[PDB]
Amino acid sequence: ELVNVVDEKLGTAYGEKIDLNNTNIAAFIQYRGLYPTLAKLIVKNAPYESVEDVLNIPGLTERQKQILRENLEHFTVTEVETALVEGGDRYNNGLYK
Amino acid sequence: DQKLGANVGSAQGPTGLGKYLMRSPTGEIIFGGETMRFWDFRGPWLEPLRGPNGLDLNKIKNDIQPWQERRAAEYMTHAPLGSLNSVGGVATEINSVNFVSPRSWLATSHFVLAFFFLVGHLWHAGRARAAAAGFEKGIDRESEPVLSMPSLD
Amino acid sequence: QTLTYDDIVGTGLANKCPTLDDTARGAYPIDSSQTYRIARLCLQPTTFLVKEEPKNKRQEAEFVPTKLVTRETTSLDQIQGELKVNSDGSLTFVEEDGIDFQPVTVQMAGGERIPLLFTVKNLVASTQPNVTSITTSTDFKGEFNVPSYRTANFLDPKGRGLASGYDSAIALPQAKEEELARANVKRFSLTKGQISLNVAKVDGRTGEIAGTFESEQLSDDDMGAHEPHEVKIQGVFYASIEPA
Amino acid sequence: AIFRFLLFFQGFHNWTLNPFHMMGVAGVLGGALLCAIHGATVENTLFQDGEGASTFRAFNPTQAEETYSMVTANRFWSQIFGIAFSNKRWLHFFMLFVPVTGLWMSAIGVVGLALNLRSYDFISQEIRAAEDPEFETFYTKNLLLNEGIRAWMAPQDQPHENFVFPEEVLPRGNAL
Amino acid sequence: METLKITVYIVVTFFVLLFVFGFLSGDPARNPKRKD
Amino acid sequence: MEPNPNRQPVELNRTSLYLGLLLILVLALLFSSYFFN
Amino acid sequence: ANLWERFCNWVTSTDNRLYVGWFGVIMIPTLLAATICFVIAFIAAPPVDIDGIREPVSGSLLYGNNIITGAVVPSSNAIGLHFYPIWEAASLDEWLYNGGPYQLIIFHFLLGASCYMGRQWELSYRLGMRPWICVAYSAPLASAFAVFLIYPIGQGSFSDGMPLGISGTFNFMIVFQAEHNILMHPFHQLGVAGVFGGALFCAMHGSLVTSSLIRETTETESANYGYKFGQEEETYNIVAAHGYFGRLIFQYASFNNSRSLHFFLAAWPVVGVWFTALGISTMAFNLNGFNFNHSVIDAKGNVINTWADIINRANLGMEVMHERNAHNFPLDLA
Amino acid sequence: RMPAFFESFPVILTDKNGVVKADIPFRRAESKYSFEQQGVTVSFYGGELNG
Amino acid sequence: AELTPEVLTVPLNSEGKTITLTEKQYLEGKRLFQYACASCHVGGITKTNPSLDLRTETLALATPPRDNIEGLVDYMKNPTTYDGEQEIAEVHPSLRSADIFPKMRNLTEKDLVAIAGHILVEPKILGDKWGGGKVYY
Amino acid sequence: MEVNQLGLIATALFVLVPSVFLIILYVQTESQQ
Amino acid sequence: MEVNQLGLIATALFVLVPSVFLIILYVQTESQQ
Amino acid sequence: LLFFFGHIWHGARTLFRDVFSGIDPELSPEQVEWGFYQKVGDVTTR
Amino acid sequence: METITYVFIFACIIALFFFAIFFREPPRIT
Ligand code: CLA
Ligand code: CLA
Ligand code: CLA
Ligand SMILES: CC(C)=CCC/C(C)=C/CC/C(C)=C/CC/C(C)=C/CC/C(C)=C/CC/C(C)=C/CC/C(C)=C/CC/C(C)=C/CC/C(C)=C/CC1=CC(=O)C(C)=C(C)C1=O
Ligand SMILES: CCCCCCCCCCCCCCCC(=O)OC[C@H](COP(=O)(O)OC[C@@H](O)CO)OC(=O)CCCCCCCCCCCCCCC
Ligand SMILES: CCCCCCCCCCCCCCCC(=O)OC[C@H](COP(=O)(O)OC[C@@H](O)CO)OC(=O)CCCCCCCCCCCCCCC
Ligand SMILES: CCCCCCCCCCCCCCCC(=O)OC[C@H](COP(=O)(O)OC[C@@H](O)CO)OC(=O)CCCCCCCCCCCCCCC
Ligand code: HEC
Ligand code: OEX
Ligand SMILES: [Cl-]
Ligand SMILES: [Cl-]
Ligand SMILES: [Fe+2]
Repeated sequence: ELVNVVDEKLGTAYGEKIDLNNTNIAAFIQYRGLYPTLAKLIVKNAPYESVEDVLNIPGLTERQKQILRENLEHFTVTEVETALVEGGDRYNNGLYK
Repeated sequence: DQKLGANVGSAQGPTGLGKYLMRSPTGEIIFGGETMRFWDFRGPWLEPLRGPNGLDLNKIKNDIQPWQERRAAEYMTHAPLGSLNSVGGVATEINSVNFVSPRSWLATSHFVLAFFFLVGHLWHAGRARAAAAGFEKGIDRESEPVLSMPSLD
Repeated sequence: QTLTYDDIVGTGLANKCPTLDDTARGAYPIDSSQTYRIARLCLQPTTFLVKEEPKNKRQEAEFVPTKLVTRETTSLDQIQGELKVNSDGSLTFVEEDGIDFQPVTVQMAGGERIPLLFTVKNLVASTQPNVTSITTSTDFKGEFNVPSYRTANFLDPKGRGLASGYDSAIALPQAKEEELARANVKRFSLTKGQISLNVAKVDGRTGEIAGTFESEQLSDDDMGAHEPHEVKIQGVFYASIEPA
Repeated sequence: AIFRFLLFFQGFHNWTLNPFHMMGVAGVLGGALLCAIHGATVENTLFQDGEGASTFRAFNPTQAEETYSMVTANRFWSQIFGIAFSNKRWLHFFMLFVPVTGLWMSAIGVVGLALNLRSYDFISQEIRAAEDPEFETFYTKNLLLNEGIRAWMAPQDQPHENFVFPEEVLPRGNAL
Repeated sequence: METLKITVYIVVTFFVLLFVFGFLSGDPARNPKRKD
Repeated sequence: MEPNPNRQPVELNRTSLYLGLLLILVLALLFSSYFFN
Repeated sequence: ANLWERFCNWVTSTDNRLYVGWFGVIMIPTLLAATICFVIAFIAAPPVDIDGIREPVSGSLLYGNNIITGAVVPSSNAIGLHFYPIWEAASLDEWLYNGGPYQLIIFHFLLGASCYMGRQWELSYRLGMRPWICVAYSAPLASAFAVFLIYPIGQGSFSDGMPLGISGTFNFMIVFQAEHNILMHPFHQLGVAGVFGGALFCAMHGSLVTSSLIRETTETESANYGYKFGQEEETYNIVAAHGYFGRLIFQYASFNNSRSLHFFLAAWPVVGVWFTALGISTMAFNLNGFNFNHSVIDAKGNVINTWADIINRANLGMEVMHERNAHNFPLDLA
Repeated sequence: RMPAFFESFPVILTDKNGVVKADIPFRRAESKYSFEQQGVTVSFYGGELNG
Repeated sequence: AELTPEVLTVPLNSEGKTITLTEKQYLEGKRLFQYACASCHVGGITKTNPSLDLRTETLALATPPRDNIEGLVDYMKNPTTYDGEQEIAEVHPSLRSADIFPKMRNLTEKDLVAIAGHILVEPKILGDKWGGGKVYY
Repeated sequence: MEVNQLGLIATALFVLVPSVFLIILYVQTESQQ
Repeated sequence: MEVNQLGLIATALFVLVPSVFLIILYVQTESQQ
Repeated sequence: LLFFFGHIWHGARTLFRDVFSGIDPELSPEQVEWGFYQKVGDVTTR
Repeated sequence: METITYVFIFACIIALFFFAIFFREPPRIT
C-alpha cells in the first residue's frame, strides 16, 4: 500500500510532457522562446486547472501568448504533488550537470 | 535562482536547513551549504548586504548591484584549487584552465620552509647544549654517566 | 544610536527578537479605509515541550520539559504578509515570504532525540469580530502548514530516498522485502498546526507590537519510518505595522 | 596502473577492512618504525672514539668493541617509553620478524580475494541499518563510496563487458 | 559552566608557571659534565 | 629490597591432579543439563 | 635545601622509573585528559552531527559499533574552526551532540605529544647522550599535526580532520583521494618509498646481523643467550656480513662502516615521512597531485584515454557519493 | 545480469541488440527509461507462475 | 581519424551558407577560448549556470539562433538571454562591455570568427563530452 | 531443542578454568626437584 | 545487534587456550633451578 | 603457500646445519676479503 | 555481550602494560 509518489507520477503525463504544476523550471529550455521570461511567469502563476489557462496570465503581450500557443502541444497538467513543489524545488531541484 | 522567482528566504533544503540562507550557531543569518563553515568571512563585495542580525533578506531582494554579481562569479571561478602541474579546478577536472592561486603557492612554499626550520631549531639547539656540556661527540668510556647511577629496578 | 553587526557577532543577540519597553502599552487604530501589512514578524522560542506516548493510555498523555542541543538557531524572523480587514471588523494576517522555518533538534530524558521543523509556513491568523484598535488585549489564532523535515532529495545512510536513491535494501539482496517496506518507500509528510499570538505591548506611535505565542505541531517522522511526536512551542514575538 | 589497482580493491573488495591487510599494514609501518628508531638510537649513544665533530670515522670494521653503549640506550628508553631492549641478538631478529610476518599475512589476504572471499560487510550492521533509517556509522559511509567507485569506473575499466549506464542510474549525491 | 571555566583556567596557569620557572631554575647546569 | 622469608613453594602430585580433574569433569557432566536447561 | 629546589631535583631526577622533567610536567595532565576522555567517548558517546546537517553519526560501542567501526567523530561543520570547549555549550548534551569530545582530545593530545618530543631531548641531555633522537620522532609527530590540525585549518573546519577510529580513518583516505588526487602527488610517493624501503631496510639489517652472529651457544638453547646485557665485545662479525652482502651485489654497494650504516637506517624513513607529512600539509591549501586528465589526444581531437583517466573515473565516484546531502551547489570548494 | 565482481548491480534492460530501453532510475527528475513511462510488463513461462 | 576539411565547415548564417575553417583558425580559436571563456565554459558547460550549455542542439533553439558564425559573433558583441528578451551584456563578457571585462579589449573581428568556429567544431569531435559534464569525463 | 545460549560457554568455562588451575600447579611441581 | 551466537565462545577460547599454554610454560620455568 | 616457507626453512636447516648456532668464531678478514682467494671460500686457492 | 567482550579485552591489555613495565625482568650487567 506504500507507494513512491514520484515514481507513480512518472506513469502519468508528467513523465512525457512539461507538467505546468510540478516540473522544474529548467525543463522550459527544451523549446524556443520559453526561458527564462515565460518560464518564470508560468511557475509563479501555478497551479492551473487546464492547459489553456496559462494564456490568461496578466501582463502577457500578444506575441507572448502566441509563443505559448505554439508550445501547448508540449504541456500538460496533473494534480500538484507536495514532494515536487516544496523546498522551492521547481526553481532548483538539486540537479545540475 | 532569485531572478527565476525563488523566495530564497523561505527555501527549505533537503537536510531541513535553509537551501540558501541558514543561521550561525550564535544566531547570525549566514549562507547555506558547506560554506556554513566560512561565515566568518568579510569582504567588500559582500558587506553592503549585511545588517545587525546578519545578511539582510530585504537588502538581498533589492540592493544587489551588477558589479557584485560579476565579482561573485569571478571569485567563484578562481577558487584556490588546482593541480601541481597548474590545472585549475578540483582534482577531477579536465585540462583547460591553466591556473593556480598565488595564495596556494605562498601558503604551501612557506609551510615547507617553516617546518624544516623548526627541524633546524631542534637540530641546532640540541647540539649547542651538548657541545657546551662536552658530550656532543659521544660517551666517554672512562666516565659513562649511566654506570654511576643506581638501577631503575 | 543602535548596534552594528560588529557589536552583535558571537553575542547571541542575533537570535533574539526585538522587545519593547514596559511603557509601550498604548493602542494602534485600524481604519477600514486603508490597507495594512506586517513589515517584519519575529518569533523567538524559549520552551520546547514534547508530549510522550504512554502505555496504559487511559491516563491521558502529558508534555515533557526538554533541553535544546542545536544552540541559538531556533528563531523565525523577517516575515512579511498582508494584514487584511474583514467585513466583521476582524484582522486576518496572511503570511507570504521570510525566514519562516528553522530545524530544531531536542533531547528528552533517556537520550531520545526529537527533531522537528519549527515553522509558520502559510500562516493565516485572524482576530475576533470588530477590532477598532490593536491593544494589549488583542490576540491572534491561525493555522499553518508543516511540510516534511527532510525534502525529497534526502538520502538515508543506506542510500534510499524518495526523488533519488535506491528503492530496496541492496545490502540484503535475497531478503524478503515486505518486512522492510516502511523503510524502503519514503513518504512526504504534510501536516497542519495551530498557534496563538497574544499581544501584550503595543506602541501605537510606531506600529510595533509584542507579546507571547504558543504553537503546536508534529515532530519529524523521518519520511514515514516512525510515528511523530506532538510538540508544543512557547516564546515571545514581535511585529510592526505600516500603511500599505 | 598500480594506483588503479589500489582503487579497484577498495571499490570492489573493500580491501581496507580486511584484517589480513591490517596486519600487513602493521608490518610495513612497524618495520619503518624500528628502522628509524634503531638507527637514531645507535647514532645518539655512540662512544667518543675520535676527535672530529663528524663521528663517522671513529669506527674501524676490525674493532672488537661495540661502537655505542647498549646500557645507556636501555636506560633512556626504559624511562621514556616504559620498556626497552636489553639483548642485541633478539633486537635484530625482531627487526626481521616484524616486516616479513606483515607481508606474509597480506599475501594470505588477497589469496582469498582471488575467490572474492572478501571482508566486505558486517552482517549485524547491515540488518538493522536496513530497518533503521537513522542508524549511520563511518562503516556504512565507506560502502556508499565503493558503490560510487564501481558504478563510475566500470564501463571504462572493463570495456569487454560493454557496460552502458544511462545518466539516470548513476548513484550520485545532492548537487554533485 | 563558568565555575568549570575558572577551574581549568587556574589549573592550566598553575602548570604553565611550573614549566617556565622550572627551566629558569638553572637548567643548563643540570647535566652530566660541564655545569658552567 | 631484601626478599621475603615467608615464601613457600606449592606442590600438586600426579594423583591429586587425577582426583581434581575427575571432580570437576563429573560436576560438569552433572550440572551441564541444568545450564542448558 | 629549601622546598622549591627539592622539587626541582625530583622532577629532573635521573633515578625515577619514569622520567618526568619539565616537558613531562605538561605532558602528563594533557595526555591523561585526552586518554580518559577518549576511552569514555569510544564506549558511550551519543551520535554526533559530523557534517552539521542535522544527520548525527553513531560512533561508540554502546550505540551499535564494534572495534573496527567505532570512532570518536569530529566536531560539527557549523563549528568550523571555532573553539568549542565545555563551558561554551549550554549543556553536556549539546556538547556531546556537536562533537565536543573530539576537540578536547586532539588539543590535549597534540600538546602532550609535542612535550613527548621535548621530553626525549631532556632525558638525553641528563644522560650524556646525543640529542637528535627527538628529531626522528618529529616525523610521526608532524604526521599527526597534518591530519589533526593543518588540514582542518586549510579547509576551514575540524569536521574534515581525520576521525579517531579504524573505519573513520579509511573514510579520511578515500575522500582525500577524490579531492586532492594524493596518489599522483610526488610527496605521498616519496612517503611510500620511505615506508617500503624502511620495511626493506629493517628486514635487511635484521637478517644480516642475525646471519653473522658469532657462536656462543649449542642447539638445545636459544641463540639470544650468546649475547648478555652490558658486554663490551660485539656479538656479530661485521666483516663476515659485508663480504656476504658485497658479493650479492657488488663490493661498494655495501656498508663497511656501522655508524654510516645506522645513520642511513634513520635517515631514509624519517626524511621520507617528513615529505608525506608535508604532502598532507601542502594539500591542505589545495595544491593537489598531477592532473593528466585528457592529456593525450589523436590527430582529430579524440581523447585517447590513459591510466590517469581511469583513475579520474574512480575519483568521480568518490566525489559524487561522499557527504551525499551536504552540497547544494555544483562545486565542492572545501 | 550481475557480474561476480559486483556486490550490487543496477537494473538495466536492453533489447536484442543491446540498446538500453528500460531501467530503474536513481535520480528521477530527468529519467527517460523508467518502468512506467515505458510500460514494462513481466510474464512467466513454466514453473509456478506459468502463464 | 584526421582533422579533415569536412569537420571544419560550420554554418555561416541561418540562410544555410557554410564556411570552411583552416587548421590554423581551429587552433587559434581554441587558444583564445581558454583565454577569455574556459574559466566558465570548460568542456562546453557553464559553471555559472549549468542549465545553459554550448551544445549545437542548445544554440540552435536559442533566440535568436546561435548555431552559426554570425549569431555567435553577434552574441560576443551583444549577448542576450535564451529568449533575447534582455541584453545581459552587463554581466557577460562582450566587446560592448570591454570596459569591465578587460579580456575582450584585444579581440579583433578575425578573433571572433576563430572562437565562434571552435565552439561549433569541437562537438563534432567529442560529441557527448562537449557540454556533458563530469558524467562523460 | 530451545536450550539456553549461555549454557555452552557456561559449561566450557566451568570445565576449563579449574582444569588449567590444577594443570599449572602440577607441571610446576614436576619441574622442581 | 544480531551478532553470531558463537562469536562469544569463539573469542573466549581464542584468548584462553593460547594464554594458559604460555602460563603453563612460564610457571614451570620459574619453579626450576 | 604456507608450506612453501616450510620447504625453504627446513631446507636451509639441512644445508646450513654447521652454522645453525652461529658462524665460526675465529673467521678472519681474509676468507672474506676480495681478490684474495680465487674461489670464494676455497682456501686451496690463495 | 559484544561491548563487554571488547572492553574486557582492552582492560587486560592495559593490565598487561602495568605488569610488563613495573614488574619486568630487571636489566642486569654482569
Ligand atoms: C597506511 C597505508 C598502507 C600501507 C602501509 C599498506 C601496506 C601494504 N599494502 Mg596496502 N593499501 C592501502 C594502505 C596501505 N597498505 C589502501 C588504503 C589501499 C586501498 C584499498 C591499499 C590497497 C592495496 C592493494 C590492492 C595491495 C596492497 C598491498 C600492500 C602490501 C605491499 C607489499 C609490497 O611491498 O609489495 C611490493 C611488491 C613486492 C615486494 C614484490 C617484490 C618485487 C621485487 C623484489 C622488486 C624488484 C625490482 C627490480 C630491482 C627491478 C626494478 C626496476 C624498476 C625500478 C625500473 C603492504 C602490506 C598488496 C598486498 O597485500 O600484497 C600481498 C596489494 O596487492 N595494498
Ligand atoms: C612488480 C613489483 C614492483 C615494482 C618494481 C615497484 C616499483 C615502484 N613502486 Mg610499487 N607497488 C607494487 C609493486 C611494485 N612496485 C605493488 C604490488 C603495490 C601494491 C598494489 C605497489 C604500490 C605502490 C605505491 C602506492 C607506490 C609505489 C611506488 C613505487 C616506486 C618506489 C618504490 C620504492 O621506493 O620502494 C622501496 C624500495 C627501495 C627503497 C629499494 C630500491 C628499489 C629501486 C626502485 C630499485 C632500483 C634499481 C636500479 C634501477 C638498478 C640500477 C643499476 C645500476 C645503475 C647500479 C617504484 C617505481 C611509489 C611511486 O609511485 O613512486 C613514484 C608509490 O607511491 N608502489
Ligand atoms: C624461490 C624458490 C625456491 C628456493 C630458493 C628453493 C631452495 C631450495 N630447495 Mg626447493 N623447490 C622449489 C622452490 C625453491 N626451493 C619448488 C617450487 C619446488 C618444486 C615443488 C622445489 C623442490 C625441491 C626439492 C625436491 C628439493 C629442493 C631443495 C632445495 C635446496 C637446494 C637448492 C635447489 O635444489 O634448488 C632447486 C632449484 C630450483 C628451484 C630452480 C628451478 C628452475 C626451473 C627448473 C626452471 C624451469 C623453467 C621452465 C621450463 C620454464 C617454462 C615453464 C613455463 C611454461 C611455466 C634449497 C634449500 C632440495 C633440498 O632441500 O635438499 C636438501 C631438494 O631435495 N627443492
Ligand atoms: C642464458 C645466458 C645468456 C647466460 C649467461 C648469463 C651469465 C653467465 C651472466 C653473465 C652476463 C651478465 C653478468 C649479464 C648482466 C645482466 C644484468 C645486467 C643483470 C642485472 C639485472 C638487474 C637490473 C638487477 C637489479 C639490480 C639491483 C639488485 C639493484 C638493487 C640496488 C639497490 C636497491 C641497492 C641499495 C643497497 C643498499 C643501500 C643497502 C644498504 C641498506 C641496508 C639496510 C643494508 C644493511 C646492512 C648492510 C651491510 O652492508 C652490512 C654489513 C650490514 C651489517 C647491514 O645491516
Ligand atoms: C644537510 C642536509 C639536510 C637534509 C635533511 C637532513 C636529513 C638528515 C638527518 C635525518 C634525521 C635522522 C635522525 C637523526 C640521526 C642522527 O643522529 O644524525 C647523526 C649524524 C652523524 O652526526 P655527527 O655528529 O657525525 O655529525 C653531525 C654534526 O656533528 C656535524 O659535524 O648526523 C649526520 O650525519 C648529519 C649529516 C647531514 C649531512 C647531509 C645528510 C642529509 C641527507 C642528504 C641530504 C639530501 C637528501 C635530500 C633529498 C631528499
Ligand atoms: C610516559 C610513558 C608512556 C608510555 C606508556 C607505555 C606503553 C606500554 C607499551 C609496552 C608495554 C608492553 C610491552 C610488553 C612486551 C615487553 O615487555 O617487551 C620487552 C622486550 C624487551 O626484550 P629484551 O631484549 O629484554 O628480551 C631479551 C629476551 O626476551 C630474550 O628472549 O621489548 C621488546 O621486545 C620490544 C618489542 C616489543 C615492543 C612492543 C610494543 C608495544 C606496543 C603496543 C602494542 C599494543 C597497543 C595496543 C593498544 C590497545
Ligand atoms: C613453530 C612454528 C610456527 C610457525 C607459524 C608461522 C606461520 C606464519 C607464516 C610464516 C611467516 C614466518 C616468518 C617467521 C620468521 C622466521 O623465520 O622465524 C624463525 C624462527 C626460528 O629462528 P631461530 O630458531 O633462529 O630463532 C632464534 C630465536 O632466539 C629468535 O631470535 O622461528 C620462530 O621464531 C618460530 C616462532 C614464530 C611463530 C610465530 C608465532 C605464531 C603465533 C600463532 C598464534 C596462534 C593463535 C592460535 C589461535 C588458536
Ligand atoms: C563567466 C561567468 C563566463 C565567461 C568568462 C564566459 N561566459 Fe558565456 N555564459 C556564461 C553564463 C552565466 C551564461 C548564461 C547566462 C544567460 O544566458 O542568462 C553564458 C552563456 C553563453 C552563451 C549562450 C549559450 C546558450 O544560449 O545556450 C554563449 C554562446 C556564450 N556564453 C559564449 C561565451 C564566449 C564566446 C565566451 C568568451 C570568449 C564566454 N561565453 C565567456 C558565463 C560566462
Ligand atoms: O566536509 Mn568532509 O569533504 Ca572537504 O569537500 Mn567539501 O567539505 Mn565535505 O565535501 Mn568534499
Ligand atoms: Cl562521505
Ligand atoms: Cl553547497
Ligand atoms: Fe644494528
